[PDB]
Amino acid sequence: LEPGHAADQEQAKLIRSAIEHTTLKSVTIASEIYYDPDPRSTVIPEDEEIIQLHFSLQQSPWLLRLELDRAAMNDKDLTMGQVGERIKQTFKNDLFVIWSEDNDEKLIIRCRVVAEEDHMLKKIENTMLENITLRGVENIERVVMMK
Amino acid sequence: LPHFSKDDYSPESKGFVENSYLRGLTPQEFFFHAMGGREGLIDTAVKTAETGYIQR
Amino acid sequence: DESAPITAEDSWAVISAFFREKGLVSQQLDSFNQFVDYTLQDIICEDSTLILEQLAQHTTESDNISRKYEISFGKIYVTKPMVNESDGVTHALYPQEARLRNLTYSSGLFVDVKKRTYEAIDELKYELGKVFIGRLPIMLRSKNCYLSEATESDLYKLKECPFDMGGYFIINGSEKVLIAQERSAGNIVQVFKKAAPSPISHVAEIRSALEKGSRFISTLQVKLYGREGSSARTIKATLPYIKQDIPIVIIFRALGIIPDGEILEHICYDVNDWQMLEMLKPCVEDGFVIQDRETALDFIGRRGTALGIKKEKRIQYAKDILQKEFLPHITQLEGFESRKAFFLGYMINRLLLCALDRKDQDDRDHFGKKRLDLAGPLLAQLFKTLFKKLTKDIFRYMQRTVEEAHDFNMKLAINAKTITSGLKYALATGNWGEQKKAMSSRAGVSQVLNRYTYSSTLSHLRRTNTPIAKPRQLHNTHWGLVCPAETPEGQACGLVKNLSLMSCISVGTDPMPIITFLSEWGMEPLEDYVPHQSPDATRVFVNGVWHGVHRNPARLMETLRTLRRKGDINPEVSMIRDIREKELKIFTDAGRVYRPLFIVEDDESLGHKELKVRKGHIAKLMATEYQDEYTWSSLLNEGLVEYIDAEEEESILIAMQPEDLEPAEADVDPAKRIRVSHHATTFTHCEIHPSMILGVAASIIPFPDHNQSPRNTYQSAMGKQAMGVFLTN
Amino acid sequence: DEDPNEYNEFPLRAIPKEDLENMRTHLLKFQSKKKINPVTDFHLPVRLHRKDYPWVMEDFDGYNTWVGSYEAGNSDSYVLLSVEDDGSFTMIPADKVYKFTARNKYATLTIDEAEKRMDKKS
Amino acid sequence: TTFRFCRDCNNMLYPREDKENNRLLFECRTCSYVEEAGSPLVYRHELITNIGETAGVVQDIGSDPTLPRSDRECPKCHSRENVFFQSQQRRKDTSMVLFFVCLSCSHIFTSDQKNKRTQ
Amino acid sequence: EESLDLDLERSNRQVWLVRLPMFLAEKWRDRNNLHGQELGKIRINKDGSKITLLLNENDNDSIPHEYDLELTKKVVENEYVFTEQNLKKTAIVGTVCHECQVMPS
RNA sequence: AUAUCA
Ligand SMILES: [Mg+2]
Ligand SMILES: [Zn+2]
Ligand SMILES: [Zn+2]
Repeated sequence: LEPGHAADQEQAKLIRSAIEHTTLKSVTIASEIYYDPDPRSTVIPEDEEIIQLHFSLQQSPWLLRLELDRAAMNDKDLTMGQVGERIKQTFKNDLFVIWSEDNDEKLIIRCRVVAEEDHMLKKIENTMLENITLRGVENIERVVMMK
Repeated sequence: LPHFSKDDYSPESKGFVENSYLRGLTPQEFFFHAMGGREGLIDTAVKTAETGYIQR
Repeated sequence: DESAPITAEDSWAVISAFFREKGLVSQQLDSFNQFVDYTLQDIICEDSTLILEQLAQHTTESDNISRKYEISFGKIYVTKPMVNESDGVTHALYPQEARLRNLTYSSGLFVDVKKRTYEAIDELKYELGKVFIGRLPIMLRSKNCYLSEATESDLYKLKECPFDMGGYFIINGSEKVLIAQERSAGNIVQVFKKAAPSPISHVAEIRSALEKGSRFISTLQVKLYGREGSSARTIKATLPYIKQDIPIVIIFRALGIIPDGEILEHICYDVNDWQMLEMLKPCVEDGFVIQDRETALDFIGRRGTALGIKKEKRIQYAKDILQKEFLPHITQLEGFESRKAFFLGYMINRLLLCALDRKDQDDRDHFGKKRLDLAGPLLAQLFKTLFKKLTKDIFRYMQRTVEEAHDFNMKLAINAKTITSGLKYALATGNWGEQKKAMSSRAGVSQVLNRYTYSSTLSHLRRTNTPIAKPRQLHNTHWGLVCPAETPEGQACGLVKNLSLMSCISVGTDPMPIITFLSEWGMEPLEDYVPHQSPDATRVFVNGVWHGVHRNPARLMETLRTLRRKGDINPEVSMIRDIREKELKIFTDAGRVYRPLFIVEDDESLGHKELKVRKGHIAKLMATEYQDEYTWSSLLNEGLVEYIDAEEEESILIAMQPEDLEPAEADVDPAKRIRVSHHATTFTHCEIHPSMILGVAASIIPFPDHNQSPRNTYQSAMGKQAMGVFLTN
Repeated sequence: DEDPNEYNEFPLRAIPKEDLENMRTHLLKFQSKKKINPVTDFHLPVRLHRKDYPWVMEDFDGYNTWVGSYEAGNSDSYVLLSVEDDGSFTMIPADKVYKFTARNKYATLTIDEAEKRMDKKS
Repeated sequence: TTFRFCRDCNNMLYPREDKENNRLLFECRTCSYVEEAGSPLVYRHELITNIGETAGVVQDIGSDPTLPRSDRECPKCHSRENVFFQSQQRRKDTSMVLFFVCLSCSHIFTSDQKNKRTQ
Repeated sequence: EESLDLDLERSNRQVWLVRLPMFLAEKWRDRNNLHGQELGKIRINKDGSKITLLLNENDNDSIPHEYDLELTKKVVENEYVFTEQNLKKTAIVGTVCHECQVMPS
């Protein structure tokens, strides 16, 4: 650690977090592909509330819905906001992303693209789990703090 | 071993030799000590040639 | 009180009987005998008969004459050991004369030969003794040896030592011991994770081979392409004589199982299990191109071979490969697509079961999955290649003697020296193969018997060789079967196993009486299986051959167990019921190492679960001990004791001590070692005596339970070099 | 026990030895998935020919064809029981059982071309 | 998920979108068959699985002598007679939670004092 | 007749398919054709449908043992019987209305 | 060639 913050355990944690590699895969419980044809209204009643907001204060009818683990999202400190931001910043303007709030019971990320689309989304979910880096440096796994 | 129930993580099941050499080992203790004992003989045997070539 | 529970000292009265009957080298003798009485005949009858046909030019007389000549091999005979001296005279030969005059203790092999002749004109075949073939060396104390039915005083007159135990051969006057060779059991389904840098993540392997007959060592690999996190995870399988790995689907289609879902039914047995089914969608997509049985066989036929260009040719091939080289156990017959399809589906089920993290990768070091090739099978392997060497030298003669019509002289036809010196070579030198042009041949299979001390001789006749995951370590499965201490230090450490006192090796029985029994006892045949109709069906195997399913295994298992414990089903036959996996595997198989254990039954009117053997049987044995009518066989047929191999051991629950580990609690000596308890109410078996886990050498170590592990391993190596009286002769 | 009840028992003529097709009584089995309906105006005609031997079954052209393959044997065996007008039963052993074993079809102008495209793949 | 097959072919079904009426169908790529979808869910991944935990629980589970017993009172029949095992999902991560199977009512109860189950 | 043609199932004749133990069939072969080979009789009992097979006394000297039959379903399959005569004509004789297995006794 | 020795 940096000269000053040598005894600061909280500084150690900060670097641990900034260096230990984290992928979208490590936080995900399961990914699902649904046919939700109305972008404005959802067939999953759970998600109904997430739309009602991430709309107020054109796209694919095929939906990629993934559930993240609150317990996992905490040990490798992360926010729904920051996770979502990575996906959004990975696929730019060719993927429409929405996400359930850190407060909300279930942790969800709803994604849509911008004939033939089924296989296309199965590629997008593989890119997502395997190639999207959230936190950390590549090749750097299991970072332990030591006194 | 077949003398144990399944999903037994007890010291006695996973090789803890409770007894002294003066007291003697139970058949289970005896066989587990034998497994552990064999491991050392294997490296003694192997190391011998690996170590030799390093020297060369 | 003849039905009183047995004490701890009483276990020795049983051990006394085990050795009174079996002796210390039952494995060596029982193997050889099986080979002489049975195996030998079947080797003469597999290829056996050879024919030569002489069809004419059909011009005119003396043409237009088509003939076919036969040569057949009937019963095989084998004399007592003999010797052919320089002056013609043949006479009996005793082991002592062999060792002194450096002869070979061999006996004569005689086979009934018949030579038929047939003929046709320009379609109708119309018809127009006992021959010596070689000298086979006898193993001492075997049925064929003179010393087998020999009394004590008898042996002494014969200048042999009664303490000598037999189990070796006499080749040119030196004693030779066949060393048991350890190999992986065949016809066995095993799933393994293929390492981090690999296209294929997991493989299902089956080392398929015939019990006897040519022995096609074709190993089928069922490969799961793509890694944990790669898209398009397809399943392809490498078929013998086919360069490429064919997507599973096409194989099923070529088999006759044409629509998806009919194919899926053979792989996944639960219509509910969406997880495994999603994993099959890519395969269905991969095999979508091929839609009928024909186009599937062409696709298989295209991928050679070499290629073998011609449409009619390639489709005809694939037929042959699937029949003769694909899954050769089960059947090599024709109409058995249904059987081989369900098997492939059982393999894909296991491949996916491991990849879905429901089952563990197969332990390549489980002793139950290993076989020991003893003196029997070793001679059988050699005799096969030696008899096909003779068979095809007689044919070369039948051509030479039909060309010049030189009168097919028998003595000129059969070369005795072929099998005689062919066996003498192996046994002598030790390169287990044909012949003075040996490599790769396996040297050290036959070796000169250690005669330093008596113990040294004993431990040499119980030695095991393992040629080439972590083999050197002492496995849990080695309990009661192999000595935990008797192993060398250096290079061979843990690759040279020594058999525990009570260990025996399965000679190999017939599967049909059991297959015939099964069908009759509620076993639905695989040919008529409908997975979703009977979905909880317990799948039944006999030597890695899936025969069918059964609806109430609970009752079947009890019937089969009663069949063995009666003697109706042989006691050396292994039968295991893995309830959780819904499987019942049976082994009539040769080479399995087994140990005898006391049977414990909940069955007792008066009280708890108690060991079948009672103080009355114990005195019934010690009555016979004083006579030198109640043998070890007597305990075995009265179902008091049973034979349990490593695979079967998996499903049992053993008590160490009987008395100490039976009645529950209703001061304590401090000097005695700290012991556990008889908490189990489930006990199926009890240990005869725990000291029996030790081999010949470790069994001379006083208080080995008070020494550091290797100090014991050292003594079981040194005692072999300790001087003493080796034999009284 | 005593039979307060009545049983209707019919004499069974264990297989008559001499029958015209004593030699051949076979089973033709179709999988329900195939959905073959014998009562079809179309399936009025049907031809059964040995393919040179699997059996080939075909309706008028434009209709599906099925191939028949022989199933493996066992210790038990099947008999066909037929009943005469008089209640008596005559049994005949099944010579062979075939699983049919037909077409689709929609397999023309394809197969060989699809594999080639698949090769244009690797 | 739980997918269907084509009646007529028995061959599997591929999803097709009916662009006009904005609805999901399942087409057969061997014949001209089509059927409307039961659920909007077409594909489910599932990374953090729980399916494997209580596998092979044949009613004969009591007949395994290798299985250990306990005097834990059942949530249903209150029977202190049961066999127990750990999560049969052969993964590294896996918790040491125990599954108890009643030697009477056959109900599967756990020792999990963090969470509450139904499998 | 019409060569290569199949005959008449249209009549909807029904037949039963019964699985018999090998040993029983062996016994049946013994019966003389001249006799008409009457092997024994089939019993249909009510109070639930129960069907059994009993060998004729002539077949064996003992008390005839009934062989119970387990009725089974058609299964998802259509089974038809076709016969081939010495003439090699092929006829579609009947459809299998019921399946049964004769258990060994 | 196996076995063995420290
Ligand atoms: Mg020294
Ligand atoms: Zn279809
Ligand atoms: Zn209960």
